[PDB]
Amino acid sequence: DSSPGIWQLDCTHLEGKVILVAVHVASGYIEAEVIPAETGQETAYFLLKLAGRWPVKTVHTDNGSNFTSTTVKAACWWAGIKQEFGIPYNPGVIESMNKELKKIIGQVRDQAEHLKTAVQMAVFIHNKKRKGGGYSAGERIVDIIATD
Ligand SMILES: O=C(O)c1sccc1-n1cccc1
Ligand SMILES: O=C(O)c1sccc1-n1cccc1
Repeated sequence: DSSPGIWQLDCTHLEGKVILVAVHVASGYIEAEVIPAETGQETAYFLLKLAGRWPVKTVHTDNGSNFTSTTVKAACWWAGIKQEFGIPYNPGVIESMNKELKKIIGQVRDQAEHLKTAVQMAVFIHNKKRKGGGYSAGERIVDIIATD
């Protein structure tokens, strides 16, 4: 829950659509997108995209069955990603950040036609505008990774 290579991926639902949320656990930085279907294929695609942008070493999820997809495992394999086992399940920080992201989405929803755009507005607010040495999550992730 503190190595700089750990990301957590989960799905949540809004307006009948699926939002995939990835959290960089050490910093609190978020990546999220609306995806057309809650599937292993979309999970795998997202992992490939994420790993090309950030150094992804291990991945966790609050729904372990997500990672039983052979397409997910192939994306893993190709990108050199392993599964994270040092984070126990809380039947939660990451769950709460997901709930906070949904709150931000609601606050900006009427400023965009499509949910996908509101989600990106909320990610921007979460990573860049929120501050909590009073840096943003975007500042924290780059500092953590650069130091590593
Ligand atoms: O998409 C699939 O066909 C399979 S099969 C085993 C797990 C998954 N999955 C679905 C959502 C996230 C992962
Ligand atoms: O208003 C919209 O629905 C779209 S669609 C693509 C970008 C935007 N947007 C949102 C804020 C500023 C621009």
